[PDB]
Amino acid sequence: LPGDFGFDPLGLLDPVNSGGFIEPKWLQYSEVIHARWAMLGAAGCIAPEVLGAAGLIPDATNIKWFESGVIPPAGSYNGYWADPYTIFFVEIVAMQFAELRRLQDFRYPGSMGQQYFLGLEAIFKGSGDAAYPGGPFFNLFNLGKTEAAMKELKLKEIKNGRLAMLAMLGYGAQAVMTGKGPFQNLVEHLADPVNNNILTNF
Amino acid sequence: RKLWAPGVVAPEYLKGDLAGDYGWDPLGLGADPTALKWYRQSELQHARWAMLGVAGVLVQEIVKPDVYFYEAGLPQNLPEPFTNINMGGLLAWEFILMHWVEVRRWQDYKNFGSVNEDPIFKGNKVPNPEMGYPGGIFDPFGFSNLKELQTKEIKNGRLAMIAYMAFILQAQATGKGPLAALSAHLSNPFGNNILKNIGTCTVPHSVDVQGLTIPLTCLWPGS
Amino acid sequence: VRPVWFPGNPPPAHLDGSLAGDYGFDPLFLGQEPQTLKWYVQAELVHGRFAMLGAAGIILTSIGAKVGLGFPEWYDAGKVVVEKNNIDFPTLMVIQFYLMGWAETKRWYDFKNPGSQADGSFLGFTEEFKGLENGYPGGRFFDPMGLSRGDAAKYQEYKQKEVKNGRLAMIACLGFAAQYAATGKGPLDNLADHLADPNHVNFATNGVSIPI
Amino acid sequence: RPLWLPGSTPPAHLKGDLPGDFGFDPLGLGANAESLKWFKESELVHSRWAMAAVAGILVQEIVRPDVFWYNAGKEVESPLGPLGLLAVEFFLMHWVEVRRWQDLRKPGSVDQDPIFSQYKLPPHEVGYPGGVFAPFIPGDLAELKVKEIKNGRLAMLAFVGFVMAAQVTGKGPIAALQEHLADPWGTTIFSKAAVVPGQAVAPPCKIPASVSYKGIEIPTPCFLQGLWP
Ligand code: CLA
Ligand code: CLA
Ligand SMILES: CC1=C[C@H](O)CC(C)(C)[C@H]1/C=C/C(C)=C/C=C/C(C)=C/C=C/C=C(C)/C=C/C=C(C)/C=C/C1=C(C)C[C@H](O)CC1(C)C
Ligand SMILES: CC1=C[C@H](O)CC(C)(C)[C@H]1/C=C/C(C)=C/C=C/C(C)=C/C=C/C=C(C)/C=C/C=C(C)/C=C/C1=C(C)C[C@H](O)CC1(C)C
Repeated sequence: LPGDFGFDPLGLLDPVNSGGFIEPKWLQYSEVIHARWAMLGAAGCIAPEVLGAAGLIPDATNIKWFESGVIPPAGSYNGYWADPYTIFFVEIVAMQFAELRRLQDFRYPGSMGQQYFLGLEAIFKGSGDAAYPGGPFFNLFNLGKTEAAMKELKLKEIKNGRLAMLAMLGYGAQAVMTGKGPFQNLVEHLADPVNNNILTNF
Repeated sequence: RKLWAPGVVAPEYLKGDLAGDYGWDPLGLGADPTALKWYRQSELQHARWAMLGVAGVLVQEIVKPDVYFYEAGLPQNLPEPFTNINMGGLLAWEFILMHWVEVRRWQDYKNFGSVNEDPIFKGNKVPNPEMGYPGGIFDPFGFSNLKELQTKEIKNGRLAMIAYMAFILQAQATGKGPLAALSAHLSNPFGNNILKNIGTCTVPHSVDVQGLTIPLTCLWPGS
Repeated sequence: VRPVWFPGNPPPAHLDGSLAGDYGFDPLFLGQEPQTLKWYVQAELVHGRFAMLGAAGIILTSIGAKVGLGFPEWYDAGKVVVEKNNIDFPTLMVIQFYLMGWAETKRWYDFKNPGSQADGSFLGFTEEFKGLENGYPGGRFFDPMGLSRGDAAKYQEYKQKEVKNGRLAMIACLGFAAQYAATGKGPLDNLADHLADPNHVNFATNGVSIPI
Repeated sequence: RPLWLPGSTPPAHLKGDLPGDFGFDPLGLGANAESLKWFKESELVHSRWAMAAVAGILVQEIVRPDVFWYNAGKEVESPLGPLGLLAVEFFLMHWVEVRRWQDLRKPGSVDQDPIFSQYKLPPHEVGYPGGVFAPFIPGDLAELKVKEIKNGRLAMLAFVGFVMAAQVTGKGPIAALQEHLADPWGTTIFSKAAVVPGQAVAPPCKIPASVSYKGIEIPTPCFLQGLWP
């Protein structure tokens, strides 16, 4: 329902004879999950380049985003507090807890507010809906107290998210082809809009 | 009645019964009342020890501006009578007396109204009207109404908690005390900023005390 | 109601909560039959109790090996005991088989026939080899201080503590084995290395546990 | 009724019936009554041996200095042989101990003297014999039993303090107290050893090695020597 512009050429939200992971409840929910992770991905892949061009962070940091240690063939950064596998095991445990309790609220709605979790149970009651739990932490400030304002905010989240998903596919494509960063691509396209395009870099 | 942000609805267990109540609990930690009583007592303890620590670092830096409170704990940096003292025996004194007073306050939490009397001299007693507010010989001047003074106490205490962890944070970053860092920001506000001094911990990396080496700790991987 | 090993999923029908350590953890359904679950309860308690005794031996001998007392490390302890004493190996192994087979077989046939070892056939003893519950043989020999027959709710608390410490010691002994197989060192030497460099000395730097 | 923690509640099996009952049983080791009888007897016997032990060590260090009580068994001399003394102690203690244990397991069954049938010990309670064992009593038993268990608990703690202070310092109790009075800030257990997550330091053992007595070569280890601070 948020972002319902009627664009479905391949007919995947058909309720008749559905199942598996092709389902309205799974597809809309994975759409907002990809949207939120791609907003964070777009801001995170921009921010070192613009903060190193603005002169706010030093030049030991501000490296290109694919040289962070995501792809050690593309380049790594020594200066983290540990090795990237030592980081990645903490990521495994932390994201396992987070994503796995999120999965359990999707499969059993409201079931994350009974078993003792350090007093963190009223926070994870959720709603009668996936993708938008709310509560005192997932909705810190009560934004969307009006139902129409809540619909408008969901639609803005959908549109900013789809734009950031296109932007993150863009960051991957440009990063593979021209071998530079997206802010460097901004600088080159704003310097020479004619002589710096996709048609030049072939 | 004002809350921590406009438009936010306070929880149902936050009502105004406790002092300093802005309806702010985004994690729902005080949803169980026994846990809420425990965290109220821990809030009072952190607030009072942090007010004492801020007033400490403030007065120590004002009176003797060569102490450097972040290195005041060393045996060499001690006052006139005992300035090469045995830190073992010092910690022994502290362990015994603090374990005493701490277990007395813990039994006050467990059984409210059961450790008011002096166990040695049986004609002495403190009336505590609320938990965490002993009174009597702990309130010798006796201004206790009590509610607005409790609000002043918890607001000053929250500000001093933020201010003391600020003190430790600035002192690890730029290596100086709070008044010296304030004088540096007044000397230049654009240079000597948080934008520049961060990223380098001035933590001196496992100071050797008299026999043992303490591992040292910065709050962020500066190095 | 009760905390499950995996929050959100209901517990299985054969795990009710009457047992100590009952978290509803049986994803392979190995204990659907009540007799098989009874036998696995007793096997869990025996593995746990051996792991607690073994892990306490590992920890105390490793403390006495790092502090300079001359204690071996546990992967060399049996060889140095047999070689520094006047002990031949297979006779001590056979005497172990005799004593452990006697005691173990008493445990086996008290599982089979539940009150039958208290008949008096062993030397004269009656009701001191009768069990109290499955895997809980408390009489005068096995519970001499007598905690299972006073303050029954506190005894249920001790059953819970025993099962939790036993599972913790089973994964700790699997620890010591894996730690030795990776690093080739004493386990409290490994703990000293982790206290020395936490960020840099770990399983992601041993070069074995993740071979990438 | 005073408690080990003023304000708490005692366990439900502790009422105030026994002397020295201050409601201290965190592990619940006396919820069985049949166990609690045995442990009351064992508490009385440990307390009496420890009181006599602390009196022996104190009077020994006062009267005869330059004799270390941890090494009195080594440096004592007698024409009385060691196995002869051990045999006399073995038979006479086996006698006395089995008499007391028979009074425990059968209450009031060894009251009568076996040699002299005139003399019979009066009815009593277990642990508190009376009669010729108690010819002179000052005051009342309802307070003297409390005094006996308090002094005995304090002397049990005193004896394990003597053993640990002798193994860590190497001196007697009075000499160690003179050391703590000569340097109170500098001679404590906090002042000798500490464990930090970086490194740990333990005091050196002042009891050297296996002790060479007359051919036996008694091994003499220190108690939990890898676990001292
Ligand atoms: C090869 C034979 C085959 C066929 C004909 C099908 C057909 C189907 N599958 Mg099945 N499936 C298969 C193999 C197959 N699957 C395998 C091997 C697995 C295990 C991974 C599954 C597990 C599976 C699940 C969990 C689900 C299905 C579903 C479906 C139905 C809809 C899928 C769809 O069109 O969504 C469009 C497809 C996508 C959105 C995913 C495409 C991208 C993924 C990563 C696959 C990439 C394939 C590509 C060749 C990989 C290139 C790699 C290269 C670039 C390195 C359709 C009936 C769904 C269903 O039942 O709904 C009714 C459903 O939920 N399948
Ligand atoms: C010598 C052994 C010994 C024994 C058998 C007892 C037995 C008893 N004590 Mg006593 N107690 C002792 C020594 C002993 N005590 C000492 C030295 C102190 C001074 C610290 C006390 C202080 C004390 C108080 C205040 C009270 C008792 C009470 C009791 C009775 C009920 C508690 C119970 O059931 O636990 C049975 C106890 C045991 C089975 C002994 C524990 C054996 C474990 C396995 C060893 C653990 C000890 C550990 C290593 C620490 C050693 C000392 C340490 C400082 C190095 C019971 C008759 C209560 C009472 O009198 O009510 C009627 C009571 O209120 N005790
Ligand atoms: C609509 C429709 C309809 C019809 O029916 C059919 C069809 C056609 C099929 C459909 C379509 C679809 C589409 C188009 C899709 C697309 C998607 C995407 C692009 C995604 C991405 C997505 C993406 C995403 C999530 C992403 C994310 C990202 C991230 C996190 C990142 C991160 C990072 C950062 C920060 C920085 C550093 O350096 C590191 C990293 C790590 C690198
Ligand atoms: C439950 C379930 C259910 C579902 O249905 C399915 C599943 C999931 C499959 C399952 C799970 C399972 C598991 C996890 C298991 C594990 C186990 C273990 C680890 C054990 C150990 C166990 C362990 C053990 C006994 C151990 C023991 C030990 C010992 C004795 C030791 C000894 C020793 C010592 C002292 C020292 C020396 O010098 C040497 C030695 C000789 C070496």
